Amino acid sequence: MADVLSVLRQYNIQKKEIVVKGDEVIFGEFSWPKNVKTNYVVWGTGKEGQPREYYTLDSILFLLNNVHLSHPVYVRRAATENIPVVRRPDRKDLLGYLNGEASTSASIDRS
Repeated sequence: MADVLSVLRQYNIQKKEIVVKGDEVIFGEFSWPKNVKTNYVVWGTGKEGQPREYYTLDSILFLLNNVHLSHPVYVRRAATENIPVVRRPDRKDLLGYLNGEASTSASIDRS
């Protein structure tokens, strides 16, 4: 298996069933907690030697499952659910990666 975000991308591209049970997100045999950190850097972080920060799986999955909402409505929904938001400058790039428009991102740190 690759990293969790790459697995999420694979499942999304194939439209394979993803199971959310409690705080687990399940991809076939594999499971991660909702709060696992992905390798996608949050816009605005990692400047001037300061730490990079990363979106959680929950944050990314919540965006993916709510792509039909306008970004402003999505921001409000995310607040209601207490799930951190994907920042607007990351939205198009992250969704394009998840949908297989791209196979990497300048925001993904992956050795």
